[PDB]
Amino acid sequence: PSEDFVVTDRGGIVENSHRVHAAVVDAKGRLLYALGNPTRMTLARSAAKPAQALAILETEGVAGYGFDDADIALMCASHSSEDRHIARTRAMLSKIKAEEADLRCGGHPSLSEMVNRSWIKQDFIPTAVCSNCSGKHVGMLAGARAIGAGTDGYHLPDHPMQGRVKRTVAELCDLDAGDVEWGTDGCNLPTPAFPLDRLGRIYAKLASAADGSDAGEGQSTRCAALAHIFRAMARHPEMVAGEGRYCTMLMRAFDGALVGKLGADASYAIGVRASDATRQLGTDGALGISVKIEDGNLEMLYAVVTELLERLGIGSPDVRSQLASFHHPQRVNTMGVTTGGVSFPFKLRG
Amino acid sequence: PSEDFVVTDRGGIVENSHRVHAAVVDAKGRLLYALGNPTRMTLARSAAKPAQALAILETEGVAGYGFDDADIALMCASHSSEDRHIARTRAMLSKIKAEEADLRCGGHPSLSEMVNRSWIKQDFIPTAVCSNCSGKHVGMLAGARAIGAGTDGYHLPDHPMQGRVKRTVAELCDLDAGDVEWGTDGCNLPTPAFPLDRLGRIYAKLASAADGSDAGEGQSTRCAALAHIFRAMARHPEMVAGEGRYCTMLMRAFDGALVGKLGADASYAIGVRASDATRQLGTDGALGISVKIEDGNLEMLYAVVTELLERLGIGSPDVRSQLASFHHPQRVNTMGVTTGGVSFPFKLRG
Ligand SMILES: [Zn+2]
Ligand SMILES: [Zn+2]
Repeated sequence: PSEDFVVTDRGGIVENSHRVHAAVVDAKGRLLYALGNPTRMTLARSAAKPAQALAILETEGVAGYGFDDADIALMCASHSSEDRHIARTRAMLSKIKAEEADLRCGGHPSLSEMVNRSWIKQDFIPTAVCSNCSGKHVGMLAGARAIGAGTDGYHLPDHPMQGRVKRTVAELCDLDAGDVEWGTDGCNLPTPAFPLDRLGRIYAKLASAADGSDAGEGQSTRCAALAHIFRAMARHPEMVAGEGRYCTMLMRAFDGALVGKLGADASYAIGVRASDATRQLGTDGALGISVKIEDGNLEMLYAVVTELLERLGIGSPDVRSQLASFHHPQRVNTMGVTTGGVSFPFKLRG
Repeated sequence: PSEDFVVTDRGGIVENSHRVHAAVVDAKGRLLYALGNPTRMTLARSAAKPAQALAILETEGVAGYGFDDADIALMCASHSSEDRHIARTRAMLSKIKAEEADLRCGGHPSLSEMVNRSWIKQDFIPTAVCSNCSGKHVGMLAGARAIGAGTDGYHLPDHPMQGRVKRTVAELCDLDAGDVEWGTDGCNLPTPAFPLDRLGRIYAKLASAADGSDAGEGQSTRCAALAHIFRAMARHPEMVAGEGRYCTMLMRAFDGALVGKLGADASYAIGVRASDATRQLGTDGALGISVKIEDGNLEMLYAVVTELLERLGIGSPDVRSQLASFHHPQRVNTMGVTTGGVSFPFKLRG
């Protein structure tokens, strides 16, 4: 096994070290570059949300509800529970004539410290429409209603909406169903685990579909729906996360060149449209990147993901400098003195 | 290298894994048991506070200020900034005729979520007197004043109070000065790094001194002051951390049998008085334990420390059941469904 780490220091003395796993793949999933174990069996968590949004959009009758691109971005979101996220959740419930009591997700403290601070100040108790996954849950309810399934158990494995998700995830990964494992997420849905490179593969396919659409190429229904998802995420990145959030700031900086999505417990996935940068990396099409920090540290994840974009030449120094606060996280003590930093003793291998 | 981990799962699928280092030492620092690398060079951070309290108590003239056992517990503390912590900081400043403006530490969000909630509700901005290190800083101010040194720079490495700290830390570790490295902490004091087993050695010497004092043995002023520090921490565990904090709950459960202290970025140190448990572990005196979680995760630290006490037979099932919430942290989702767990595949070696 390779020894790929992100390391924090205090005055040059090792504080913490964190093992890094990464895969960089082409549009067919061929491995181009790796850190750590690029095939590590990994819980995709919320980084599977674009695959789940594809299952929702490929459910016949869902188009009749009139979900717009910001609604689709919400289906793809781990949102901050800003007022705009909660309002959009309730508007999406209205489009399908369902209620908050139909949701099978629960409230939680906001993923945004600033939102959560304002909640704590007002003694706000979050409810199901406040879930960071509320968009995905409304989409799954929409799919259940559309096929005339019945809604009470839309979240259970035996429900056709979860059968459709499970098949769709295996298909995008190019895996047999038995090579995908399932647990239960914080939002109370089935959540998949598969080799980390296949999370890269999903995002390479999303960006590849965007390339095919933009170029006016004939597309399958699946390619057209993947291109729609890419467009929705890139056009409404504030729905995918929120103000100050990595995914939002990343996708704003890149202005359509890529989409990126957080997985809880420090996974990350990026889908990169074909560019001079992807060609210099040795592929003629789109690219996928997937990352896992073995110990689950989010601050380290955003630092490593930003470092990998710099290493791979994706964007310009100017575009990437919008993410400087995440790339080289502040180590300023209570008296304003910088006490250390973050280092990246890992080596991309081809 | 040994492969000693604590692991979290979702539905039996690996989520995160965390590398554990631990040393179990006798009263002289002889290694009895280990996990990972027991000599890992480690920033002791707040777990060095008892060594710093010894430097303070050994400073000529400090005895004249009349610091009591709760004051000494606060010198040893990473407190929650409860009102009683702030009050005792102010009382200690008054004993040395100093003001809050003399402190060279800064305010920070409370180490207690409940305290920080009350602060957020009242728009409270924490100041120097609120620092989790405020007791250590008052003690260092006391030392500087007591020997007629300048007070303005009591926190600077060239100040005689910090020369006393540096020498004292190396002496308790049985190390030459050059074998201890120094950085700057969050509170803006010099902070040491030394092999992890020597953190265990410090706490074994604390517990050994307590045993010597209790038995009415003639003691040096250093051994008597180590005994006093142990007794202060054991008698005032609420000063060392606060309500609901691991160190307070651990030391209350053990009712004098041991002292325990958190280091920032997930170190831990325990000093165990001679007992039936220490004798079953193959030593005739007191014992020291030191732990580091390589990636810095606090929840995993408390889980591991509790599991290690169970494996070492320290306490009874009844004593250790007070720590159940830390030993096997809850993995219950937003809908009340248990989605995962914490496992300890590490193996103690002799
Ligand atoms: Zn979810
Ligand atoms: Zn401190």
